[PDB]
Amino acid sequence: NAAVVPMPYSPTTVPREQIREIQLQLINEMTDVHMGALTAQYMPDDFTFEPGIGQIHFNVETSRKVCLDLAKSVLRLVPVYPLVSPVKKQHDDYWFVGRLGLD
Amino acid sequence: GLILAFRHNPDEPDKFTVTIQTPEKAYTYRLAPYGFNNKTRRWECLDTKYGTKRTYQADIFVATDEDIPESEMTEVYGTKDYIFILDFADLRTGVAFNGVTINPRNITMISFDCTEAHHGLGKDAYIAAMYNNDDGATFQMEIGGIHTNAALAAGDKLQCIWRYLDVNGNAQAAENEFEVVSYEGFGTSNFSVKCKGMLPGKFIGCDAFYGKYLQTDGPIKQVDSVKWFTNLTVSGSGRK
Amino acid sequence: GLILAFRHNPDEPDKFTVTIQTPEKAYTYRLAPYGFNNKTRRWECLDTKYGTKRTYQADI
Amino acid sequence: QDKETGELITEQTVLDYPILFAGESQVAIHFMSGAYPDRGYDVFQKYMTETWGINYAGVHPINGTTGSTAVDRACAVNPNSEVFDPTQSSGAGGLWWWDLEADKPGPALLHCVGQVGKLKPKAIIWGQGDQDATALAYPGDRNPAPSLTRTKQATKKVFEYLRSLYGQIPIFIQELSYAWGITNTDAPNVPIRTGLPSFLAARRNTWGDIEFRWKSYGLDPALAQYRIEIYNPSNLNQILHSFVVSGTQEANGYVYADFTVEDWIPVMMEAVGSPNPWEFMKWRVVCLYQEREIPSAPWSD
Amino acid sequence: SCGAELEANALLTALVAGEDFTLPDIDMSGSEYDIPGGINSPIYAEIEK
Amino acid sequence: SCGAELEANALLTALVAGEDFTLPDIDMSGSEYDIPGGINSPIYAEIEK
Repeated sequence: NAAVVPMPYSPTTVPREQIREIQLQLINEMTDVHMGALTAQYMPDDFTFEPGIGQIHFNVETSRKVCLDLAKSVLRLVPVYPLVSPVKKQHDDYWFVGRLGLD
Repeated sequence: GLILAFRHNPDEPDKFTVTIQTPEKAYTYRLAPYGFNNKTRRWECLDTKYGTKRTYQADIFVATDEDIPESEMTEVYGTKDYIFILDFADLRTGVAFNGVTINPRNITMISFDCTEAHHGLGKDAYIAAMYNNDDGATFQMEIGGIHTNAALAAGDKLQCIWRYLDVNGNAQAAENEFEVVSYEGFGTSNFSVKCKGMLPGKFIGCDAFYGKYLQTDGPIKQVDSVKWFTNLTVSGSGRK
Repeated sequence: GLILAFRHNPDEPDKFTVTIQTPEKAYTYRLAPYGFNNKTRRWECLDTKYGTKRTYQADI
Repeated sequence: QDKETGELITEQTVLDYPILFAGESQVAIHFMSGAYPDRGYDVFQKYMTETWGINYAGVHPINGTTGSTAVDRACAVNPNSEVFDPTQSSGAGGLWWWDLEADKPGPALLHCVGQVGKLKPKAIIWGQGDQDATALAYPGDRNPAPSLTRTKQATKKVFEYLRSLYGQIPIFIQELSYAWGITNTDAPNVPIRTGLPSFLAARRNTWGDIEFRWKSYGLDPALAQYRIEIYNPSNLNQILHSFVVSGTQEANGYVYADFTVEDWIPVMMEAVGSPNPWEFMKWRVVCLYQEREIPSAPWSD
Repeated sequence: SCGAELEANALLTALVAGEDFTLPDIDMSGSEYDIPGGINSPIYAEIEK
Repeated sequence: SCGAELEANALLTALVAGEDFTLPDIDMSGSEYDIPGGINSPIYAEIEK
């Protein structure tokens, strides 16, 4: 039916979209990739109810899904481990010797 | 009846320790840094979480010789002006001063543990998470921030302070030591160490870790440094 | 001040007994089998009905 | 030196890969409210390390988040006070990331830097617009009125300040999520439930008829009945008139009810002996699904 | 209200007038009413077997 | 409601005005009010026959 809505009305739902545009337009005008994850598909059932305050914070499961999306976003930018140690072989493949110095 | 105060510049001031050789064993005592609170005109331990919770008067320390240069002294808790106080009447062992109290009536030597920053696993070593293995004889430990040249071996002892969630749902904090059995990932700065013992709850976070006195030897970039012991002030009711 | 532990294969493990000859008489003692509980990392008597109800560490 | 080659290795280093987390408490929920491995950041570290093949300690996230923090003093709860109190106890001053008025970093930003300490992060996760949204919705008496330009500029340069202390590392932004306030103040122990009326609308014509509109949540409004409660204009806490409107009374994407001139004139007579026009009205709509009453937020405009 | 507390004060003074009821003034926060030898006293020192 | 608690505060202050009733301030959580020698003390050590 067209008379039903999935998201209850809130006074601040408009500025949140307005700020979302501010963040979105900031990404397109910067240098690096700034798109962390999508959270617009989460409903009030994904929030923990607090008496006298409401439902403002994510669930432990829902926030877990957000972190997983963040991991995928970073891995797309960096597909491989960028760091490498000076040593490559196991401890059994290197001698331990002393020297008077480099020269 | 004696109290000793002085100034020193260790690489790990929060982890500075002194060993006391009683005719029974070799106890270890930790010297937490002390800062002079100006408003109350008393010396107070900078470590507010696991400190001695003891206060001393300004008379306990007197400066007469040349002070340690600032550039040669490390900064801890946002302060470089700190002194170490050794009281023989409060010789509580343990990392968080929860160990057995040393009897000061029979002491054979007082050895200071001066060591380099990269000693053992390194200064930047930290614990990621802890969980018990399905096997009923050991548990796993994850350690990161380890310098490349470091190596590990079975039988090593590690001191750690960590907080865990009790089975009743309330947070708890405890300290103890662990014994290393095996590890994987040499030279990648990340170790997967398997250790004996049991964990009394789910791991939450780690507050302290030492990882010192490793059986395996390793090279390090050669560097020369000067250790300073300035203004050794001794006072108390005992014979001086 | 002594504790003895070992492994044996009797025909009737639940009925395995050991006789002790005190200078007074010949007492009889029953050795109930003990299994190592993995979750608690302790040795517990398998006989839950008429066991010793005693726990021992793995070091034993 | 190698067994088979004579090259010399004499320098040690650490391969830590710190990742910085900062912003509103909506990101702080990842670290808090749980333990290993149930916490949000545990899965982030777990999934990332497995893909790279490094051990679990390869990634070292750091938490520098703060609850109820604004990007500028304009949206701060206490723009004037400077004392930093993340717990909102006593004087809840500070809690601003930047001060565009003086072009100075705020105490909240300094607190995040202190959390980093000696570590050198290589990635930044950010999200903050929760506090700016409510402040912008209610400008109040704040002389530096919240604005998009102020929020954009403060958010723009705060990243540069972080890029000043560290390298030109990439920074990811978590998009702002929705948040719903409590429905009824007199009942602070009931959450949002299915069938709750919402989007209350009132309309009128030149003749004097009054129309009420609302939208259902979580179920088809054609299946459940509805009742409209109208409060007394004199005593706002006392209901004056009420009537029941059945289902399927919906059109133009809304659930509508008819309150015409011949309806409100008879009910006006007991209140006032003259047919005074009803310029102002306070009313509520309660659903009647499965013999359960679900009152909505009052409409008092 | 209506000066209820004022009436009580006037009645109490008049009814109990003519006798002395000065309570003693003793400061218990002084060091006299506290045991000397704080945390550094030998009392808190560990007893050795 | 109706400022019921406000009336009680005003009456209590006026009725008992004119005398000192400062309660002592003592912190029992300090080490002074706790027995020294924790779990590692010889007190908790097992007694041998």
